[PDB]
Amino acid sequence: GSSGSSGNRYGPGVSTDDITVVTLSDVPSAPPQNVSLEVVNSRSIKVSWLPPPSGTQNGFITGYKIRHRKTTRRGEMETLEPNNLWYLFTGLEKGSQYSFQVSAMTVNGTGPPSNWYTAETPEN
Repeated sequence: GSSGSSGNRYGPGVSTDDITVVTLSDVPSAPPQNVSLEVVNSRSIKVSWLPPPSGTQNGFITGYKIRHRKTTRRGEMETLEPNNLWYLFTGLEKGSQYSFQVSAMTVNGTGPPSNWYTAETPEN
């Protein structure tokens, strides 16, 4: 700490300021509940589920997203049913494996999915 310094010569210095995304979202911050699987028949399966708690979801749940997967080359399929909180998939095969997933949907958009629950059909 003393008085003794010598300024330096001129120097360059870039400058810029871009705009960042500051949009607000009303999407949920938690997966659905009561997400289980139950094989009714060899080529039939009923998937049930329920909406999130009255604390995470902001918008009044409008519907739900459903995505099933098949044990074969890429070729999934998305589907949603606002009617009820259950979807029965019929037309599957035997000794196969299928997976599903439920996602809460709000007035804003689709919420985060839950664990990938898998289910196998009864050989007989």
